[PDB]
Amino acid sequence: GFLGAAGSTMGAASMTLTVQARNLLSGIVQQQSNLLRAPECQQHLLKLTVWGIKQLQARVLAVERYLRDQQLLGIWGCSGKLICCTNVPWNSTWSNRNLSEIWDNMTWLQWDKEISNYTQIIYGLLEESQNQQEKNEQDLLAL
Amino acid sequence: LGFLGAAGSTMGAASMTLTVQARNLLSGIVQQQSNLLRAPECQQHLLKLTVWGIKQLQARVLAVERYLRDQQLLGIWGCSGKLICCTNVPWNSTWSNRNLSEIWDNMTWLQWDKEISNYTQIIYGLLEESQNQQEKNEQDLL
Amino acid sequence: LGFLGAAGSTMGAASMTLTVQARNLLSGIVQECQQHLLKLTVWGIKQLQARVLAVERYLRDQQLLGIWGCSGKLICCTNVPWNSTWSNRNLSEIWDNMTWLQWDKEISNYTQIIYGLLEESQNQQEKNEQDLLAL
Amino acid sequence: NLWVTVYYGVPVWKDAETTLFCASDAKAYETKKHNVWATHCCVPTDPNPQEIHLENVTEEFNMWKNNMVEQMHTDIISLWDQSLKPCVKLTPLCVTLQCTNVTNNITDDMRGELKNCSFNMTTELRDKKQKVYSLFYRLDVVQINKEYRLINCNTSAITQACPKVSFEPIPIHYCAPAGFAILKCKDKKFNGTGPCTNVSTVQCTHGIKPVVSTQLLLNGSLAEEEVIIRSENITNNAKNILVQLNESVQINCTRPNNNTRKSIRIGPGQWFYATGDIIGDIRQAHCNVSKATWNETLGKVVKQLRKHFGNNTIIRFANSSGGDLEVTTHSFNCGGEFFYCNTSGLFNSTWISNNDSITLPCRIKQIINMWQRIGQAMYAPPIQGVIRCVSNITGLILTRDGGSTNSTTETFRPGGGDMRDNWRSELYKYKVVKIEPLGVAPTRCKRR
Amino acid sequence: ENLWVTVYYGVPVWKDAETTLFCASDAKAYETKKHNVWATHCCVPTDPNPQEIHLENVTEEFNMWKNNMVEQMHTDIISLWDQSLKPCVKLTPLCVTLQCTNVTNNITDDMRGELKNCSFNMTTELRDKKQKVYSLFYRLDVVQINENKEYRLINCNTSAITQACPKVSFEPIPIHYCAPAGFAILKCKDKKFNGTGPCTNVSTVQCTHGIKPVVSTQLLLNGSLAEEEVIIRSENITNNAKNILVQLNESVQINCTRPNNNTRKSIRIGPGQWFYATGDIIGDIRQAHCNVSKATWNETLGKVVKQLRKHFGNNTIIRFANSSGGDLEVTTHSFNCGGEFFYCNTSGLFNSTWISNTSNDSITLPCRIKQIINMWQRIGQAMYAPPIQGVIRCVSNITGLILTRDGGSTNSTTETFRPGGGDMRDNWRSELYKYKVVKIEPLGVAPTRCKRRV
Amino acid sequence: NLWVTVYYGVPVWKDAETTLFCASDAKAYETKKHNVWATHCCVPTDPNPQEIHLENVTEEFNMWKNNMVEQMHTDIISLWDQSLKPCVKLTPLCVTLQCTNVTNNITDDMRGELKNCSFNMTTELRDKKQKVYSLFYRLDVVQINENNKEYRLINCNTSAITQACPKVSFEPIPIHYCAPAGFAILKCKDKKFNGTGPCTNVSTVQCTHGIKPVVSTQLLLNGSLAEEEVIIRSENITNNAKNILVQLNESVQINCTRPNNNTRKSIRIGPGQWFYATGDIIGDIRQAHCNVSKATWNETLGKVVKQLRKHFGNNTIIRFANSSGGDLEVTTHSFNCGGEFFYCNTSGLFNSTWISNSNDSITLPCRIKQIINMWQRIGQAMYAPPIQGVIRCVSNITGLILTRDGGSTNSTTETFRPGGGDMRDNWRSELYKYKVVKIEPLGVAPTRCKRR
Ligand SMILES: *[C@@H]1O[C@H](CO)[C@@H](O[C@@H]2O[C@H](CO)[C@@H](O)[C@H](O)[C@H]2NC(C)=O)[C@H](O)[C@H]1NC(C)=O
Ligand SMILES: *[C@@H]1O[C@H](CO)[C@@H](O[C@@H]2O[C@H](CO)[C@@H](O)[C@H](O)[C@H]2NC(C)=O)[C@H](O)[C@H]1NC(C)=O
Ligand SMILES: *[C@@H]1O[C@H](CO)[C@@H](O[C@@H]2O[C@H](CO)[C@@H](O)[C@H](O)[C@H]2NC(C)=O)[C@H](O)[C@H]1NC(C)=O
Ligand SMILES: *[C@@H]1O[C@H](CO)[C@@H](O[C@@H]2O[C@H](CO)[C@@H](O)[C@H](O)[C@H]2NC(C)=O)[C@H](O)[C@H]1NC(C)=O
Ligand SMILES: *[C@@H]1O[C@H](CO)[C@@H](O)[C@H](O)[C@H]1NC(C)=O
Ligand SMILES: *[C@@H]1O[C@H](CO)[C@@H](O)[C@H](O)[C@H]1NC(C)=O
Ligand SMILES: *[C@@H]1O[C@H](CO)[C@@H](O)[C@H](O)[C@H]1NC(C)=O
Ligand SMILES: *[C@@H]1O[C@H](CO)[C@@H](O)[C@H](O)[C@H]1NC(C)=O
Ligand SMILES: *[C@@H]1O[C@H](CO)[C@@H](O)[C@H](O)[C@H]1NC(C)=O
Ligand SMILES: *[C@@H]1O[C@H](CO)[C@@H](O)[C@H](O)[C@H]1NC(C)=O
Ligand SMILES: *[C@@H]1O[C@H](CO)[C@@H](O)[C@H](O)[C@H]1NC(C)=O
Ligand SMILES: *[C@@H]1O[C@H](CO)[C@@H](O)[C@H](O)[C@H]1NC(C)=O
Ligand SMILES: *[C@@H]1O[C@H](CO)[C@@H](O)[C@H](O)[C@H]1NC(C)=O
Ligand SMILES: *[C@@H]1O[C@H](CO)[C@@H](O)[C@H](O)[C@H]1NC(C)=O
Ligand SMILES: *[C@@H]1O[C@H](CO)[C@@H](O)[C@H](O)[C@H]1NC(C)=O
Repeated sequence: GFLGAAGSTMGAASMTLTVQARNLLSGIVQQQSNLLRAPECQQHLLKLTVWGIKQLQARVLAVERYLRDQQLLGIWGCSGKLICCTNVPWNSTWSNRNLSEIWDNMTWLQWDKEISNYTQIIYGLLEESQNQQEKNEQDLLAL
Repeated sequence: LGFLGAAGSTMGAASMTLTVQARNLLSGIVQQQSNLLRAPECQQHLLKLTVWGIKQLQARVLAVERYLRDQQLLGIWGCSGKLICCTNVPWNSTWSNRNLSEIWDNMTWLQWDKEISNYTQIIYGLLEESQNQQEKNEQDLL
Repeated sequence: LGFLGAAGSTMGAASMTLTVQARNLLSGIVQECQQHLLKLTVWGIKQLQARVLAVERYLRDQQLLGIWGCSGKLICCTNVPWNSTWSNRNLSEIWDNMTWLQWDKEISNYTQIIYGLLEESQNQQEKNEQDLLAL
Repeated sequence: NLWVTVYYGVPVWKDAETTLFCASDAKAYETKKHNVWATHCCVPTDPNPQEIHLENVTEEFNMWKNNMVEQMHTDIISLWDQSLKPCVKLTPLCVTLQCTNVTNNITDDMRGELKNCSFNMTTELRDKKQKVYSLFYRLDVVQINKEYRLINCNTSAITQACPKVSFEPIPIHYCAPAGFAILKCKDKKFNGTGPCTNVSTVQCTHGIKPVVSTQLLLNGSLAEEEVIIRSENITNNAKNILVQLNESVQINCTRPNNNTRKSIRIGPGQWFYATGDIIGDIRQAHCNVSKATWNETLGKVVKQLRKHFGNNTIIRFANSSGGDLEVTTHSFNCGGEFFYCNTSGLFNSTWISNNDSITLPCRIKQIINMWQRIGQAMYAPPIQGVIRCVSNITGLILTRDGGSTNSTTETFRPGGGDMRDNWRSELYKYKVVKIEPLGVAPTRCKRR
Repeated sequence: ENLWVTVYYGVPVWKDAETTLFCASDAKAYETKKHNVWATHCCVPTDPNPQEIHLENVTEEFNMWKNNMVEQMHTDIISLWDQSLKPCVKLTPLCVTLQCTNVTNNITDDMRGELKNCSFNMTTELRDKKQKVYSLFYRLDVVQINENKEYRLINCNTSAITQACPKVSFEPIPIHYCAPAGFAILKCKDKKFNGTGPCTNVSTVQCTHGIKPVVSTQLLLNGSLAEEEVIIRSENITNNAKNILVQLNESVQINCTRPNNNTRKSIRIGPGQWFYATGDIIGDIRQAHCNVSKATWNETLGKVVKQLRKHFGNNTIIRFANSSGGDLEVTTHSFNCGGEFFYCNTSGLFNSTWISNTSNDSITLPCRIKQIINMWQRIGQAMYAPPIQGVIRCVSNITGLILTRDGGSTNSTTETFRPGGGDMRDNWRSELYKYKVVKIEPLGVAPTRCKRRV
Repeated sequence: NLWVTVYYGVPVWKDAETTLFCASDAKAYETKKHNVWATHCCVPTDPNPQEIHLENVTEEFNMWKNNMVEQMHTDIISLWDQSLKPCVKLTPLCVTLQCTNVTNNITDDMRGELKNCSFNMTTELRDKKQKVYSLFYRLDVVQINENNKEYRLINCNTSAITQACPKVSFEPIPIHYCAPAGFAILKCKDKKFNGTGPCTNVSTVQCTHGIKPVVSTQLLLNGSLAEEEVIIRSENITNNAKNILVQLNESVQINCTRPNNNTRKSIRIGPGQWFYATGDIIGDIRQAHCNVSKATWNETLGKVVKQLRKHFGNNTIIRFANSSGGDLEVTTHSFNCGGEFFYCNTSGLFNSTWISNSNDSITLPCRIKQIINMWQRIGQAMYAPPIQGVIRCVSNITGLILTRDGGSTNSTTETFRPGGGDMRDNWRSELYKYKVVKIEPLGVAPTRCKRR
């Protein structure tokens, strides 16, 4: 189920990526499957303005988070992919543990706390790698 | 032709120039918001009472959410970034026994929607399963 | 170096900062007591309206990128040949000795022709791919 | 051997309900800056709107299940309530009034119609009182058994309309929000429902004047070809019959009195606009209709009605039945005053087969129980000068007598009063359809 | 051989975060005609079953005294009350000089002088019209002016008073809090969870269990029972100033009644503005009271004593006493029974001394009714509860109680526990202690042996 | 053979207009004394604000067509309305007032300026009335029944008087206007920028610098100073209807004081509605006045005339004169000081003629007015409650507002008069450097690559 492999190690936990990945902004399909609530529910929200503004802010925040995640995936050259290798070598500064020690004997939460300091540098390097790859693709198309 | 100019054309002919509707889905939003802001001024008249503002803003948010629902459904089926994509789900004779010449000519898209409105959810589920299997195979190939 | 860092640089040199230029479009600045913000008259809809406007502009740009046949890619080529009518200028005078603002002002009124050609070309390519994969 | 394709951008739609946003011609904004509709409908329209014809497209319409009518009705009521929301309340007026008959060069028809009332009203200072006088129409006062009170002195929240606010109808356009579209039916002789074959899509409806009237529609759009008769069930006598004319019948209404608007302070920044002395002679308000034109119009309506009842059908007309003044007489708000005209002179002919003008007397009342609501009312300020009103009749509302017997002599008398009908006589060619571009279909190709 | 970055989308990682939740409830629809404030609000259905997706080998830290949902629920309830009460009749013409006399209508000694028969010159403030009326206001709502005698309402010098719409029902139907998309609610399934610290048996749910937003003081009502053991919770139990939230493992039944058969007296103020005064009371007038089954209360207090001994040492004398002085909001047991506001004197329950060395009678609690409510202990708003016709009866379950402590200096030979509370967030915490709201962050990176092809 | 290519994220922009959101720097709670500029402006600014220089960039600015000023004016108007909306209404005040002169140790300067009014006022109970007394200044009170002793409030016949909420301060706090997502603010750093020309050395910023939304007339208080020179700006220098905004490069110290030690009464008027009335004065009565350093003002006027000569010819008789006729909002120097509203007659400053030829202070008298029709609106009038104690506001003059006279004939002698009264000018001097532009990330260009 959702977050079922939260406590499992990273190696085993990587098999449930699709379920958790899809559930992200599941509301975009669920609220429509809920028919945007019953017709009287829309009237209740519209009549009392503070509730309407509150739930509207919640929906807009959810949409913005989803778009930010998809933009981050797109700008790294991994749009529509759940797993993707990338042309960025791993630095020893970020983590110098053996591969078995990372993909086994450690959960995703522990790893996330472990490399919480270097995430922005990783994202910057991924963006640079994608941009250089795109420039090289343009050059090769010219060639 | 126009925004719905192909609505009466056959399915084969109307499948040409799908770009107009897909573009219009958001071009309408942006043009209406451009004509609403900085064109007439009178913004405080819109915000004269909260109800008009919340109604229009909720309409905009629902339009964006419907568009994102369609794009997410295309992405889940492996069809992101395309208007025409072919899939690995075979067509069941149960859903409609008509052959290609019967339906792609001498038939409009509205009649097609009325004909197979029953099996849309089933087709969506099959497409979801097929793209999940393709994604699992791609992960294994890594 | 940052946002609009190459706004005055030449077109070729400014094409390297596309990543940061694209990143800054959606993140914004707002991401603080909310009790005195729910006010409908001020700090209320107007703000949410600003957020929805930003999201709508970003979505229009991304949908145009999707339909033109260049999806999820900052730099991309296409099958529409460059018309001499839009510009008789050549590459050495374009990718050097001119900034992006000047170029955008130079070809401002052929943009909707170019977009129509791009959309038609991508639709042709999609139909051709469908036909080829059928055959 | 066929495989599913997924198409995005398919031209398909489904019937749907949504909220339409108003839009008006911006060119009349400055001239009509204080108008309610110009203020609300600030969104400018396309200066040259374009409609897309849908070749080979048959669509089904139903004007009596149209949510656009409900949306327009709710928007109109909301507009009026908002426009009267900030204006001064007239609860101070509810005091015992010392009234006497006008009897100053009045004609026979207006004897007892106007009263000259005096009373004590609050002043700028809370603790001072002033004695003032004003003229009220007989329909705006009730005797207390010389002592009079207003009609809803102690039972309704009377609110004065802001005088600067103009209630003149102006054309407005209901435009669909993005993602939706409006289908316009262009069939001639479209009887209001069923399939329509000449269909075109539009992003904005044609200009619709939000005119308010009860028995006869005003300033509408003329039908094509002959007079068109519409009804959800012509045989069911409980349903109103909306008749649309193909010829405008001109009406010249007037209020031959040279009124002066006396301005009185109620309190801080609160003004009462009373009807001062009547300058000149006092004559009844009346409306003129060309006699030959109206006779021919009734002839056309009778001829078209005969197709639904029989060739040997005798059709006669009768004046309105009993009820409140708001629904038993023709009413309209032209010039900033609310007329109430007795239409028994229009419907008094038995059409069994086959320069002069008919003068309809009209009463005027200031306290308006608008929208047939109880406990809420509006106080229309008086308008200075003689009022002259020219308006086109374009559609009647009539109800066939409930004859249990053969009723071969079909009797049609004015009814209506349901404002949804007045909005529905123009907003009938349109429906709102939601676009659903995503669709599927089979092909020979599979993914490779 | 060498290690490269690898982006994952769908990582099960979350961070604690404060977010906006949308209320949800069962789609009964017919019940209360959707006039219940918790029917119009919380109107999205909760038809799908709870997920309750267990998390194996997951240990999460909880803190019920720093839960975002408690503050969010409190603010939501206050906002909902204000919105529902806002479009109702204003009673500003009532704040006049009231001439009052005692009722003396077959009043028993318990209610001797508790009801005041007040009459005053009402006016609509629209015209020069005076209409004398009368109404039987309760004593607590009416205070002397010239210290038969002239009185005014207690809210006259504090705030204007708004009548509650009779059509609006405040019955506390159960509701569920569901997190928006992208967030998830983690619940702690450990039996005898003590409020804070790590919890091992964890599960994920999209919506919390049904919570009844019951407003009360000194005794929670219609809550959730503990799991086979009385649980005592406190942020800092050794600090006396912190309220000790006690949850029971068994319910104590209370029958609360108002035997007076009173009627309404509709008085019109304005154009559709009606004020419902209290008309004559039919028959004999007796004191409103609540009955608590004595043996059940004895056993429950004994169990609470045992669990308190587990924390304060099992040789200490634990003594219960009636609450201290203060406003009726905090010194008494208040609750909304059948639409009427009760205020019950609870000295008859917390009256016992328990020494550490080891029938059908019922305890009667006197209760005083109050029509004018200064809800939520705010200054600037007041509510008038309309009279309710007929005898009122409520049968309620006491699933918990709030206790405060008075330290016994340093010797601490005897610890005095008294009922207390009045901070309504302690009422919601008894149901929202189990749950935490977290923000899901599917993105992540990690090293592996792979090279992106180009 | 060149081919189209599409770039997303191109650094280009167009002039646009959008709603900017407020943001303040580290308000925390020290500055949040229920301040309208702190409580409602919840969003915080970056502790390290970012500025990005744009090398080889030139843009056309126009302070007189800038939409940021209009947005700021609308925002402050709406903020004022929301602040005063829930406060107590003073409709019961508009009653017949019995007033007498105040003669308790009153100096000759303030004779007849301060009146002692007693009047009937309601209580919490509608059946009772209480006779109370209060002090009102002459400008707040108008005489009625002349044909002597009875007065009404000045806004009895035009508008309903709303009280300003106590413990709600309109003190200016620095405000940073930030662009939403997808927009950017261009900052013009060109020294001696005259407001309308092209500007080099442009830089982009997420937020504007600290803007104090100060309200003043015919003088600008607590503003950003010019650099290296006094700057003269105007939409059309030769148009007599356009004001001349002058920005000083050296602030002029101004001390303004209300030496009266006022007390404040507190009277109930309704169910929890309180009305505040100027009770009595502890000490003697002396007029509110402002002090400006004489030599510093002389030097500042010299610099202003020196700069005006460049625009009006060196051989020009620059002559100053006091304000023309009009209401006190336009003719005098108004400003909020400690929550009390001043009205200072500035004719003691603009009284110098220029033909190209110590330690004293120019004591400007000032009147105090409580009932205020702010923002040139007659619909509503706020009532500013009195403030206990003695008020002193030491502020900086950082800009003048001059309106040149006609001078068509005998143009040798041109006369300047203080003017203004349009609150937009009070912020045009702060927002002249900033321009709002939307980003057009998409673009096309020719290249030599074709898709496969
Ligand atoms: C509407 O339908 C008619 C009839 O199908 C179309 O007219 C012709 O139909 C034949 C097929 O029977 C085609 O081969 C022709 O190309 C059609 N056109 C002409 C001019 O003969 C008509 O084109 C259709 N119009 C649309 C779809 O807009
Ligand atoms: C409408 O018709 C009536 C009658 O034709 C006009 O009222 C007056 O009627 C008398 C005959 O009874 C004529 O002598 C007058 O000429 C008529 N009025 C005048 C003097 O014009 C009435 O004028 C017409 N009203 C309008 C405005 O159409
Ligand atoms: C502000 O400076 C601009 C130029 O920097 C002035 O505008 C110029 O005026 C001259 C007249 O001598 C014209 O020849 C130029 O074409 C104008 N250029 C532009 C860009 O407007 C403007 O008059 C100055 N305004 C003030 C008040 O000093
Ligand atoms: C503000 O402007 C004055 C006026 O120029 C500056 O003071 C000096 O003024 C004399 C003439 O009075 C000039 O000859 C000097 O060149 C000026 N000094 C400088 C450094 O240029 C004063 O310094 C200026 N202040 C600031 C902070 O810029
Ligand atoms: C499903 O098929 C039935 C015919 O058996 C039809 O009546 C019904 O409308 C169909 N459902 C939809 C959604 O079209
Ligand atoms: C269109 O752009 C070209 C090149 O920039 C320019 O020469 C021409 O004047 C423009 N046309 C119009 C109508 O502005
Ligand atoms: C009235 O009808 C005439 C035709 O007789 C037409 O010319 C005119 O425009 C119409 N006016 C209105 C306001 O409908
Ligand atoms: C209206 O239609 C009739 C035929 O039904 C026609 O004779 C008449 O001319 C049309 N309108 C007018 C007045 O021209
Ligand atoms: C109505 O008045 C107009 C002038 O406004 C005139 O041309 C027309 O003949 C009149 N018709 C009637 C019936 O009064
Ligand atoms: C109304 O009386 C006024 C008196 O000045 C006169 O000027 C005006 O013309 C009169 N209007 C009419 C048409 O009676
Ligand atoms: C009306 O017209 C009809 C013909 O349709 C004619 O028979 C009748 O006499 C006319 N009546 C009048 C009064 O015009
Ligand atoms: C939890 O850990 C135990 C070992 O202590 C292991 O046997 C079990 O499979 C783990 N369960 C998971 C996958 O969380
Ligand atoms: C009510 O009863 C008490 C006690 O007898 C008495 O002191 C009081 O005066 C009575 N008041 C009235 C109004 O009867
Ligand atoms: C709850 O248990 C934790 C154990 O980690 C302990 O630290 C804390 O003090 C306990 N609190 C109470 C109120 O029992
Ligand atoms: C500036 O003002 C002069 C009058 O002094 C006028 O002739 C000229 O047209 C104005 N120009 C502009 C651009 O405003």
